[PDB]
Amino acid sequence: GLMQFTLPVRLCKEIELFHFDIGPFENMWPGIFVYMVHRSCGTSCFELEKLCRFIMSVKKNYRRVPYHNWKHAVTVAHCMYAILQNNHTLFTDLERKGLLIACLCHDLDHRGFSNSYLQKFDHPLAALYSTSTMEQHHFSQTVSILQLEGHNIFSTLSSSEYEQVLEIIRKAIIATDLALYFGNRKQLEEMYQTGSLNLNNQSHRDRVIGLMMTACDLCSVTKLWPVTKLTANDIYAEFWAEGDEMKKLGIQPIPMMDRDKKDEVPQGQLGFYNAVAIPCYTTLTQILPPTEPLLKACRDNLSQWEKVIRGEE
Ligand SMILES: [C]N1[N][C]C(C(=O)[N][C]C2=N[C][C]O2)=C1C(=O)[N]C1=NC2=N([C]C(C3=[C][C]=[C][C]=[C]3)=N2)[C]=[C]1
Ligand SMILES: [Mg+2]
Ligand SMILES: [Zn+2]
Repeated sequence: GLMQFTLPVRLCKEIELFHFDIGPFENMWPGIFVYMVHRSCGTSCFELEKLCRFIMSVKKNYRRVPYHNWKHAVTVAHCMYAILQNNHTLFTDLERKGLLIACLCHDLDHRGFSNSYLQKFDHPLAALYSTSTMEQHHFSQTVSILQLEGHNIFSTLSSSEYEQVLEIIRKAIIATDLALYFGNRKQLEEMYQTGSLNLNNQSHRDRVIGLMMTACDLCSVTKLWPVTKLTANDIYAEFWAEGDEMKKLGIQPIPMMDRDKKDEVPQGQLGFYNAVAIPCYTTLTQILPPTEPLLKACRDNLSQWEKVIRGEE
């Protein structure tokens, strides 16, 4: 019980900041996550034997795809850790528990193809789950891993606490479907402006956790420019593979997925930053003021893409 994970000094300091990169040493990523659980949650939150077994089985169920891989999972959990650590008193013990686990599991068994491609391929998952196809799959994979012998990290919760945390996880993972983000953010926008936003209202908390999940999910745009720029190559390697697979079904893909249109990536990143990323981190910062560093880094990266376009890089 007296066994802390500890990190080298540079990581011990940098892990607290929103723009932390977890590094290229895959074998340190489980320890980093357990470190983040122990500080966010407590050393008592999980049996270490059970947590370590859960983590290794989650790792094994991410695939070797360029972007939606085990690295993304730990990265997305770290951004949640940093939100939770900058908003100590806003979240319950059950929420702190659920959200780190939700972020770690949120893209389980991703194949590097969007919901649209699954529907166009007529994949069996698109028959089983008509909307939020992959996300319903990610949550399905999370429940399966929780039910493997020795992997039930929530075994010590009361029945009703267990139903509540699985409900926090289901809604957190469903919320990573960016098709749902547009409406969720607009409703949060209205609610904050008219002053109806109430964090004692569960339906409002659920909306706020949704936006946190989108923010953590998109957090590649909140890193230092060298990280954002090199992660962009990984995001596009998937998009362009999906484009290729569209052309093999006889469908012209959108330009974002057509490798023949790589030239326009800079203007494509602007659109994304203006239509999704900035609105996301703006409303997050209005609801949760200590998350302002994510909006600041997002805007620094917008200004870097503006420089790429002007030929200065
Ligand atoms: C979903 N998602 N997630 C994440 C992302 C990113 O992306 N994010 C970002 C990042 N950074 C780093 C990493 O990641 C996204 C998107 O969507 N994006 C996007 N992109 C693009 N668009 C368009 C384009 C184009 C390209 C080319 C041509 C034309 C057009 N591109 C839209 C959207
Ligand atoms: Mg996803
Ligand atoms: Zn994701």
